[PDB]
Amino acid sequence: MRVEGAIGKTPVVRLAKVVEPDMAEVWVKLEGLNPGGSIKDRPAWYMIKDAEERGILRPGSGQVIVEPTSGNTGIGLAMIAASRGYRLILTMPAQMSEERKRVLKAFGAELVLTDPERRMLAAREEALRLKEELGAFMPDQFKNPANVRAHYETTGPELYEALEGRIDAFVYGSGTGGTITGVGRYLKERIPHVKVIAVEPARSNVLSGGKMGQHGFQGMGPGFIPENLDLSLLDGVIQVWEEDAFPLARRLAREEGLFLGMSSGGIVWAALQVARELGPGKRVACISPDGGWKYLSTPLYA
Amino acid sequence: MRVEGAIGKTPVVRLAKVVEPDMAEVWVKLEGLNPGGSIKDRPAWYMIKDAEERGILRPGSGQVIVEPTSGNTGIGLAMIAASRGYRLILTMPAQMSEERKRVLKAFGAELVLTDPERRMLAAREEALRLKEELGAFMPDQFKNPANVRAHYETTGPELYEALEGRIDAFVYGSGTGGTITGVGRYLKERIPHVKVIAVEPARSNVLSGGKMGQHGFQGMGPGFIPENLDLSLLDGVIQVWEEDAFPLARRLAREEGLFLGMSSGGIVWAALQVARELGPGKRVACISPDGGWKYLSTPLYA
Ligand SMILES: *Cc1c(COP(=O)(O)O)cnc(C)c1O
Ligand SMILES: *Cc1c(COP(=O)(O)O)cnc(C)c1O
Repeated sequence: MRVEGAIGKTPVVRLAKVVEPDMAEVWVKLEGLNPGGSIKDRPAWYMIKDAEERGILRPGSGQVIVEPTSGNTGIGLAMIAASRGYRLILTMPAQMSEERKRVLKAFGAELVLTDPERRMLAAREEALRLKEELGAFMPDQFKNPANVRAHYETTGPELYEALEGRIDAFVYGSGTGGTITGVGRYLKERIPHVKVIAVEPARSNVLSGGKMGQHGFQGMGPGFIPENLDLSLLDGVIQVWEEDAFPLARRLAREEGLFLGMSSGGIVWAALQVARELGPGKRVACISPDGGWKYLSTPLYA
Repeated sequence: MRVEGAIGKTPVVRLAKVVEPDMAEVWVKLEGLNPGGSIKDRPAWYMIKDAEERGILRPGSGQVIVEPTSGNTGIGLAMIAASRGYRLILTMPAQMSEERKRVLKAFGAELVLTDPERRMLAAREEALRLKEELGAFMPDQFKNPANVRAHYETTGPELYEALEGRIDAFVYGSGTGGTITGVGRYLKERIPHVKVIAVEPARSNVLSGGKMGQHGFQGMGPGFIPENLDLSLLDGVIQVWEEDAFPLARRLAREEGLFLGMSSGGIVWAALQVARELGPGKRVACISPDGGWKYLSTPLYA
């Protein structure tokens, strides 16, 4: 098989030190163990495979794929494009870190650096311009239903099976909305009482009725409500602060041997809050989007 | 389960672009998908578990473990020590990169920086001094048979099973010798004709009768013959140059979607040479010790 075949089937671990006796069990699915280093491997593969199934793409064609991202989705798309023979162009603000650019270029992605002042807007604009000029395929991660489908068909079933259908609450820090929608729907169809709780940065708390803002939870909290997020599934929203999440992420690494990413610290912090509310005997499940490997040069581990 | 339970059961992928039609199949087992980021998770866990079984250690005791390493074994040991409640002290030359120190400290390992001029010798000396002063447990990765056992009991069986017992040659870049000895023995006991080929840096070619020297294949080629390496198992030794291995590693990332480490480039390069020799129909298996994540600030991906 090829690298795309190695995506998924990730393990789930039960926290034992950062939890307290009055809390429900807390289980964390480790998506950083994917070949691309994050949970985004799943929607990256699904969006490309879906495009192949629909006839938009054919592998080994050299066809162009373009997406305005420099994050985990960019890494996942680059990995798949490399394996299946597609030309990938990623647009992103020019103030992008050298480290991240090196990872993307390692996979052969072409990078187009856009106006640092216009931020994400300029990146989106260039991706649209390229899509039109080249007749390229744009995954469109925030609106593509195949993103949600990836989680409804793989992540959800895996989580449900591993925890033997015993889940009282599912907690996740939403980015594109694909994971919480896909997993959330899968669980709610089988567990009548399960609660689906979204997590977002207090500094960019739009789901809570607040306002967008800069924050340090890379990968989550886009500052807007994506089309792939089904709000009707949510039973609540927990706002998290880096001041609380980062120290917790460090505890996870030193006390549980779980070296996770920035968003994982926020997600697990929220999961613990839910665990205290539900109490002993109950089970809270959450997902770690990625490991700490890409963040050694950030406040989390610096 | 805990993080140590998530070690192993790694996938194997078949190369499709860097290979040529006149070559045997080339399969690569991805050990970078382990929770600690490398194949060393296996011997790290086995050496600690073996010590617990023998009564040297008891988990959650706070007992001290000391080892002269700053590499993947250090990361693996730190992860396990964090999860099972041991105090880990790692000794290493003071010229250690900040990046690596950050990973080790993230897991809670205590670092003792030794004389930069005495290199590894000073690190070994301090570990021995601490072992004596504190009555600590020193895994002793180059001589501990539990290292070999990890691969004889897990890595080998996994590789054999995944390739349905059809393996004509096993190729690996030796460090402590545990992997090639453990996997090699497992395969030779079942495949009468299988060849076990060791790989080492041409710049530190001691297995080839040459001399030790500085090289860039982090994790392999220790410059000496470790006690854990069973020379009687070897059917040959291939010397590799960074000049050849690094460009190949970049091709693997851009053409196969396999973002691997420095030693993987050397190991796969050698595997391709063996594949050309065996020809079509045959099957060559090798292992990628780790991914490219820890090497973005090295000549390989810089
Ligand atoms: C993508 C991502 C998320 C959010 O997952 P979605 O399915 O997009 O909601 C969270 N953290 C990180 C690090 C991510 O890359
Ligand atoms: C440990 C290691 C090796 C060698 O494996 P051994 O079982 O110790 O021979 C090769 N490459 C890397 C990156 C390693 O960490």
